Amino acid sequence: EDLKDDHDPFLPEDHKKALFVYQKPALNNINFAFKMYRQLARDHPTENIVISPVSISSALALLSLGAKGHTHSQIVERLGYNTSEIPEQQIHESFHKQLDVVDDKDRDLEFEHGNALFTCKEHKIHQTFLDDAKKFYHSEVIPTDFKNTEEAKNQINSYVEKSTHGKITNILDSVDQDAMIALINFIYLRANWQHPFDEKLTKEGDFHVDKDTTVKVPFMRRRGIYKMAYTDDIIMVTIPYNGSVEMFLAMTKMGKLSELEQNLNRERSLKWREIMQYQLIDLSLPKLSVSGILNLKETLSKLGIVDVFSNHADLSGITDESHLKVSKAIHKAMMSFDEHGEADPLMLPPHFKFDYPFIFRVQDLKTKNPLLVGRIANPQK
Ligand SMILES: C=CC1=C(C)/C(=C/c2[nH]c(/C=C3N=C(/C=C4\NC(=O)C(C)=C4C=C)C(C)=C\3CCC(=O)O)c(CCC(=O)O)c2C)NC1=O
Repeated sequence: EDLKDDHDPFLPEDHKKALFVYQKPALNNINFAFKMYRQLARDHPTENIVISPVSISSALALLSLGAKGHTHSQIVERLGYNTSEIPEQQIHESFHKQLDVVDDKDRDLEFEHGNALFTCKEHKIHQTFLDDAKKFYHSEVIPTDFKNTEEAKNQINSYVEKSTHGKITNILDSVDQDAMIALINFIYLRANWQHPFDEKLTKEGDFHVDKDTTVKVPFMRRRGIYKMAYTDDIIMVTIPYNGSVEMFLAMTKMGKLSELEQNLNRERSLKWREIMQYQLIDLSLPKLSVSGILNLKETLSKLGIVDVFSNHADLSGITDESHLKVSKAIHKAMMSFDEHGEADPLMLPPHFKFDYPFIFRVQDLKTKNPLLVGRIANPQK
């Protein structure tokens, strides 16, 4: 052992970690995210998609607190929960914990979230629903007058503006004068890179919207070690944020993204997780500020959640109005990419440039819940 060094000086950093342990609520929310995104990707073929699956699941679980009978059990089941395995109050506790761990400010996270139910002023909301909506979901039930449509538009939008600190200024264009309950759910996420980008290295480049459409956007560029994988047909990278959150990105050749989106599930995700390795790469990301607005009635109905939006909804846990139903259900999510949320290598590293339509997934590493997923089809909205 006449070795020049007592340890191999070329060996890269060790990156082993313990096995990801999952709680059953997180697994249900993860599988619901896949189911919902695949359908959304079918129904909106060309646009940007930005949704928070855990926040949609949370809003419906809150709605189930005010539901009874088949209306209640259908929501719980279609969210992926089996009440023969999980007591119902552990579901509400799990969504409560997710709010607390994200709102923990010793955690460095720029994740603003909000959920509110706007109801008719002339009807009294049950106190037990008011109590649990505030306790478990930090959600307000706000009286409104929908017969005067224009004040509700300004009021709902101003509420969203206030709770997002002006980041989401508009969520509702108009509301029917016969509305009973309006579910309003919104998310803003700014990527707070664990390793920020240098603004000096940001350059304008081509983003290819489709086989014949190209737009000019600023591209951030950084050289570093990232967990990655690539073939001739796909590249994928995991980018850590601060505060125990990681963003996964995947990109295919032009026009093949749909083939990827319609094949996503957890089992295939875990297989790719084992293939990916930490490698030195050049990473190019478009500067970006993209929005997605979701009509939750049409989307959730295709997923089997129908009663709560129907003329036979049993929402007597909220109010004793005869035919109370959720008339409007909106989910708006915003995501922003900016810069701040050395000798030459022997070989030029592979350049992971995301200048083609790509999909993204933001995951809370403490809970494993999907905080945000979607598709960047055009970083210019
Ligand atoms: C068929 C190919 C296929 C690929 C390439 C794939 C990749 C993939 N998905 C993952 C996780 C994940 N992927 C998602 C979800 C999504 N992923 C998205 O990019 C989008 C838009 C969604 C939409 C719902 C979720 C929820 C996880 C976490 C799964 C878990 O931790 O159990 C990971 C792990 C990332 C990491 O550990 O750092 C990879 C590699 N998934 C697949 O099924």
